Amino acid sequence: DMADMTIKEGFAPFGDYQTWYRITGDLRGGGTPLVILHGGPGCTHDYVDSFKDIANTGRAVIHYDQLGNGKSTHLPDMGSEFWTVDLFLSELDNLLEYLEIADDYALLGQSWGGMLASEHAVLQPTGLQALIIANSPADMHTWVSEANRLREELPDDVQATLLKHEEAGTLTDPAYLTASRVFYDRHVCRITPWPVEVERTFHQIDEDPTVYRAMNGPTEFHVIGTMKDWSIVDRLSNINVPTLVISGFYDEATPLVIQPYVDNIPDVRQSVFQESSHMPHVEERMACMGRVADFLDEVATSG
Repeated sequence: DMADMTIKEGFAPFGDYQTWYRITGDLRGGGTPLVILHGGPGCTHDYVDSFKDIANTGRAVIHYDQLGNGKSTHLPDMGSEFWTVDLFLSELDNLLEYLEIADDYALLGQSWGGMLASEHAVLQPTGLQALIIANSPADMHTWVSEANRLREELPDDVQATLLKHEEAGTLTDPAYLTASRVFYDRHVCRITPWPVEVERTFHQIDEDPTVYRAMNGPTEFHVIGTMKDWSIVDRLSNINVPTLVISGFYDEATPLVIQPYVDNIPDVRQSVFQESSHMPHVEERMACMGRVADFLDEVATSG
C-alpha cells in the first residue's frame, strides 16, 4: 500500500516542448496504469485531479497537461493551424512511450479527453487495455444542438445576454462571461462555489486561452473553433477494447450527446450519476471512482 501512495512528477520532452506529467501510485508493481486525458482542448489536469483516488486500488494514475496550457509548454503565438487532433494524438503517443507503458495502459478521457481517447482507440493500438469515456460528445453538432436546447431553459435575460454578445462577437465581455456561468452552474459543475481544483483549471484558461479559443471557442457551449464540425460516430465501431461510458443527469453532455458511444462501440457499458452534471468525478466522487476502479479491475490487468 505504500507503493500505492507514491507520487512522481516530470516532463516528457515532446519535440522542442515539454509535457508535464504526474504519476500517483504503483507504476510498475500495480495493474494496468490509467492515463487521465483532460478536456477543453486547452484545459489542465487540475479539475480531474480527483481520479488519483484510483491509485488506492492498486494501479497507477497518470495525469498530464496537454501541450499549450498548465505546467506544459505554452505556445501563445500558435493559432488554429497548429492546434489539431493529430498534434495531441502525437503528444499522447510520445508520453506513453516515454513512460514505457505503451504495451499495457488504459485511458480515461473527460469531455475533449474522451474525444481524444476515442481518436486514439479507433486506430486499435495494441497496448490499450480499456477505455473510459466520461461526459464526451461523439459529434460536435450534437453537443451544440443540445447546448442550445439547454440554453432555452436558462432565464430569459441570461439567454438574451448570451445571444447579444455572440451576435456582436464581444466574447470577452464580462456580461457574456457571467451569463455563461449560469449555464455552467447547471450543466458543467453544480458544486457552488467551485472546488479550488476546478477553479485552477478555469483560471489557467483565462490566463492563457490559446488552445481552448483556437479549438473550441469562448465558452463550453459556443463552439466556433476548429473542433466545431468534428465527428467520430462512424468510426467508433473500430474500438476493440472494453469501454465504460459515464455521464451526469444534468450534464451538458446529455444522453443524446453520449448515445453514439453506447450505440457504436462493440464492448461497452454505461453508468449515470444522478446528482452530477459534467464532473461526476467531483460531484459524486466516491461513486465515480468506485465505478471506474471496478471496471478496470474487471477488464484490465491487476497486481
